[PDB]
Amino acid sequence: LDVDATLAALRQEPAEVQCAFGAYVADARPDALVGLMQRFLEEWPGMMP
Amino acid sequence: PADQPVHNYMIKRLDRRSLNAAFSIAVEALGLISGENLDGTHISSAMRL
Amino acid sequence: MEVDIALPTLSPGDLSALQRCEGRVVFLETLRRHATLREVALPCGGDVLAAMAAYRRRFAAVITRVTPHRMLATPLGVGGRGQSLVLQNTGPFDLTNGDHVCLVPPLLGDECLRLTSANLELRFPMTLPLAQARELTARVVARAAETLRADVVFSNGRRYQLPPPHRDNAEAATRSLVLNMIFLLNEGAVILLSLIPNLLTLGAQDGYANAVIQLGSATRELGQLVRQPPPPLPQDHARRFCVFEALEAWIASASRLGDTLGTRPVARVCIFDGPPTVPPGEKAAVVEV
Amino acid sequence: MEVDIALPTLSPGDLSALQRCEGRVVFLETLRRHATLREVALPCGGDVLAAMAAYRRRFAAVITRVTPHRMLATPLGVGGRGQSLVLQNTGPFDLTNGDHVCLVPPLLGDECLRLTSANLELRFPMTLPLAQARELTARVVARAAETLQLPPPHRDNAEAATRSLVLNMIFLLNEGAVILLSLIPNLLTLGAQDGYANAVIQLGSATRELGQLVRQPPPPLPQDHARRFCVFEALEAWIASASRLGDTLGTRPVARVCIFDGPPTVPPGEKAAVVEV
Repeated sequence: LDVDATLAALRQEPAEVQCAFGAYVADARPDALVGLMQRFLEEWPGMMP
Repeated sequence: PADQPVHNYMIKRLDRRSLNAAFSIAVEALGLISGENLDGTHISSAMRL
Repeated sequence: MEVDIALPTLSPGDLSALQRCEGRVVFLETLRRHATLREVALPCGGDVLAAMAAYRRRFAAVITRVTPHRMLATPLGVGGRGQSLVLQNTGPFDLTNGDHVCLVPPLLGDECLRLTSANLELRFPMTLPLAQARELTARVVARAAETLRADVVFSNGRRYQLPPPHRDNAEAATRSLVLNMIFLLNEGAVILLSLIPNLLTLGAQDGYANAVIQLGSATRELGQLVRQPPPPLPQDHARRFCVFEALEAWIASASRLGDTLGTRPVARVCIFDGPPTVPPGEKAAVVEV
Repeated sequence: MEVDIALPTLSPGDLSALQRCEGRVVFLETLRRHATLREVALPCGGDVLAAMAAYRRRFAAVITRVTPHRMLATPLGVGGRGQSLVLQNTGPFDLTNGDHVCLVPPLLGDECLRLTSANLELRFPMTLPLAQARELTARVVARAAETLQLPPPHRDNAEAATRSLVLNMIFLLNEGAVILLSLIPNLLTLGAQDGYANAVIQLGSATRELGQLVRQPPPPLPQDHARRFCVFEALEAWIASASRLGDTLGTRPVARVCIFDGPPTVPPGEKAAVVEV
């Protein structure tokens, strides 16, 4: 379980993210879940270039 | 294409290595051959041999 | 530094036919003292651009006396003190004494010395004075452009006709050239407008003139006159377009196309004790450069 | 003419290494017969663009012999166009027969001859084939144009290079250039009927992405179009400008290599004959 070195070895070259759909997690305010799906289904194509 | 005659010069270097032996000498038996403590008796010369 | 050329048994008569070519230049491959006719040969129906590019990867050489056994050639590039050498003009219009001649593939209606005996074809390049060489290619390309969607040149009196296009069996001889020449200019214009969008909307007599006149002077440049283009896509999209990569590619391709276009004085006529002007087909005297 | 570079006293160590520099080229400033080592001396690595700019103001000279005291040389081109000579290929590439060569400043640094006695250093430039020196110049200029095995630029003289580029690119726009621009779709529709034509138009061509986005009306007829025809002088201007574009940014070709006996390709760090043009 030694990744600290390798993890340092990859951050020397800068990387541009292409898809951020399944590498990001956010909290939602207490906003009545049934509406949260509607609010999220309009931005889903916006997170998958 | 035609060709030229090619020469070359090489330089080989010496090496040094010294093989050495060592042979010890006695302590008690140091007079018989000698005459510091050699004595005019007859047994000293026998032990001397 | 001379080079001969091995010559196969062609035939009677046909050797005398080749014997009329004693000034035409042929491109060798490497300056070895023995070559063979089979090596210096090109199909006399060929793309002008490819052969024109190949003219730089080789060495020029001039045919001196020819004998049933061999033919002698003299190179042009490597030189000493610039020895003179006869040179048969073959261009469309004459050339005056006191200029610099250049070498161009048979851009117009081609001439090729077909040797049926040895089963091969020869293709000798034209010889044009620099000024008109800068112009004839542009002439042909512009006529092809007008065709895509007049034919007169003047040189010492005579008005020349510029034979009609596609008369030859090879209408597509110059197609690659005109395509590659038009495209790069289109590219350059598009890139300029892409980096500087507000250029054409300036004052058609003052604003544009103000920009161009203060561009030659010092650093002002309206700060960053070239506007910051919008950042690209996530660079795996099917629509990504980084303008600077295209700029780099265009610089490279344009420099290449410029370099492989002759326009470099290879020889200079220095006739002495002879008529003042040489007509097409009559041999002349030239000094290398 | 043969320049006589005189040398100060040296420690016996670095003189022997300098002796191995029998084919590298230097850059004088004045072409007097006599000269001193201290004169031709370039600082350490940095500013590939500024250095490349400083190679067209001075002229080159190759050296042929290094005695313990003096240093023969050869003013490269001032009056010679067939003067055969030899210079060692100090570039990372190979140079086959026939192709021209060009001077380009070094890469990455770390290739510098340092003399302890004189307290000076020299930066002999590498020699690349023209066909790749053009591409390297293009790459460096394109990267310089982004600050409106890679060293970063300074913005001090990068603006000068961008200026030299935009000048020639602006003066290409003429009244017939718009005419020729009008047929971009009329050219694309040809690029999909033949293979060769398609290959003439590259993939990242930045104009194929135009023929799909914009429509343009037929161009307005020029002022007195019946007397002159504009596309032709447009194309002539283009030919003349592209003939001397890379020269304006990079460096002119200085010699074409030719060998009679030795094998054609010469590997790096090897002396190869050459004629100059």
